Amino acid sequence: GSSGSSGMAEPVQEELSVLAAIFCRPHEWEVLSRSETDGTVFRIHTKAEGFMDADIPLELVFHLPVNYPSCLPGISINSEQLTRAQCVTVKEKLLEQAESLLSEPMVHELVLWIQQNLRHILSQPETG
Repeated sequence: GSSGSSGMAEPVQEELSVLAAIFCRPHEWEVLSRSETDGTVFRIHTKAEGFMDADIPLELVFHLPVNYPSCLPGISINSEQLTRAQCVTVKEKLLEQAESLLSEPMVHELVLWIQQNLRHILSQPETG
């Protein structure tokens, strides 16, 4: 067991642990710094089915503030392949979606979401 009793949060906790199962990898699942109330910040690397049966390196950094879910999580998209604009586009979407996924665990979904709707989001020709 553990020393004492630490219950930072019921949902926030389960949502964090439950995730350690999907990845269950020390390389795929990495948490920079996590606190009880001060907040919880972790950066996990994920890979999608690319566009041609290939795996593209994606950087999804989800942050759980003290207001959350009240407040939206801090997402940061960054790919060594994609450009500075593309990465920005991917995020914009994630954030927009998160809104509707408020008061709910959007850290797990957002992932399985972009992993599939990757080529879709990337295919967004803007006027200008």
